[PDB]
Amino acid sequence: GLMQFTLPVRLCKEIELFHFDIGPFENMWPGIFVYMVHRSCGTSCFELEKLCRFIMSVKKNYRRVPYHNWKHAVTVAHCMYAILQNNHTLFTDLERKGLLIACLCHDLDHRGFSNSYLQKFDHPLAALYSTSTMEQHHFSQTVSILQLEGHNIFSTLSSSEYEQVLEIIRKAIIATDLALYFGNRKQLEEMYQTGSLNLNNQSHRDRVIGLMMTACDLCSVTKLWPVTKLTANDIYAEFWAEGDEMKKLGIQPIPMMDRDKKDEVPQGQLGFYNAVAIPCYTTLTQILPPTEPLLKACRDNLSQWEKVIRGEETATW
Ligand SMILES: CCO[C@H](C(=O)N/N=C/c1cc(OC)c(Br)c(OC)c1)c1ccc(-n2cccn2)cc1
Ligand SMILES: [Mg+2]
Ligand SMILES: [Zn+2]
Repeated sequence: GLMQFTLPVRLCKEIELFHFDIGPFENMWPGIFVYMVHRSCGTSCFELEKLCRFIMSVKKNYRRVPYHNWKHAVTVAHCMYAILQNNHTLFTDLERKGLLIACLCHDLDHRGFSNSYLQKFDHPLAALYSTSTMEQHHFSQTVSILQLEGHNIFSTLSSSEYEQVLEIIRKAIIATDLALYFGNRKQLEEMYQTGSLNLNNQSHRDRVIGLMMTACDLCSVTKLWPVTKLTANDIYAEFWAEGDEMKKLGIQPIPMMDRDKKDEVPQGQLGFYNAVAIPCYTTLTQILPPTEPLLKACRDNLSQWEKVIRGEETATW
């Protein structure tokens, strides 16, 4: 009840900033997540005994892949924590609870392969869920862990609150399907400009929560250049492994995934910042002004990739 987590001074201060890196010490990541829940939500949101038992079961069900790992899960939760702290009054007690948990669980049991590779492989998960294949699996694994004995961190909620929070988490996790992002942001664009955006319209909140989920999920491109540059190695190690597996099925992979085309990566990063990341943080900034620093950080990193192309520095790779 009276038991707070406290972090060392540099973390206590830097964790409040969007560009915070959670560091290389795996064993502090659970304490960092709990610290965030306590400040974002309250010391009472979750029985600490149950939260800890949930955190460690979630950790166990992330795999040892280069990028879609436990570190990713906690990095995405931190970005969501920063958005929630900089927009104190825009979100209910249920939404704050639900979204930190959704971010921690959004990539549970990721094998390092895209929905597309599951479909071409004819993976059983692609029979069971025709669209948003991995994302439906992630929500499925989340519900599993909530139903382990002593893992129900939501048990203190009323029946109808319990249903609202699992529905917030389901939409939040489905929204991390980047195929769904393009249309979601186009609509949020139209609504903002024609002035029709209304955060009391539940279908509007859903869309806005979806964009936050894409923003948090992509937040590696909003770090200081050296974090962003080294995380790109991890991202491309999964892509190249998937490309190798495509070649094993007798399919030439897209260049992004082909390790014989590393020279094309910098232009491919420009594409990604311009087609995906910049538009994502722009629309997010328009709807939630205090998230501007994510857009500014993203612009800085696009500009660092422009320099990689012009030979004014190189990624070792
Ligand atoms: C496997 C292919 O699927 C990718 C996906 O769904 N997620 N990709 C996340 C992602 C995160 C990153 O950092 C947070 C970075 Br860097 C990064 O670099 C390329 C990628 C995908 C990649 C590129 C595009 N694209 C559309 C216009 C242009 N590109 C669309 C989808
Ligand atoms: Mg995912
Ligand atoms: Zn993710």
